[PDB]
Amino acid sequence: GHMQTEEYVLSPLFDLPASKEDLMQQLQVQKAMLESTEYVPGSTSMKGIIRVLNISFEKLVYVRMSLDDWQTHYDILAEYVPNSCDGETDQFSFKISLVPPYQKDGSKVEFCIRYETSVGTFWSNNNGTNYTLVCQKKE
Repeated sequence: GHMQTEEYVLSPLFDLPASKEDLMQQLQVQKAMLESTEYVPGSTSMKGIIRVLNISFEKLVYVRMSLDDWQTHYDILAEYVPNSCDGETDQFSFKISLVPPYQKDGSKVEFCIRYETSVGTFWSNNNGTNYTLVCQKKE
């Protein structure tokens, strides 16, 4: 959680696991959350890694985005990173649509994770500042 790198990174205005403590404290509520966002070098997309808390083998990690008020959602079924789960938490990744190095006007994209498990559907949804990314590079 919290990939800080001096390179092309998206400008986020939401909550991300800053420390393992902060991670755990939020992960008891909203079990499925994003770790960080990374651009794809040479590809018109961005990839994010979502960390979910293994509470159910039958787990679903759906990434839904909207640049809209949420009248629409692409539903991306995230791809589980093989063997990432070490008993407690799993890691999934997904690719998103185009980003800043290709279109940097503040395109917008708010995504949320729908974690459907045997023990409930955990929505990773926040104060509005969900996974709100403003399509612009760091520097």
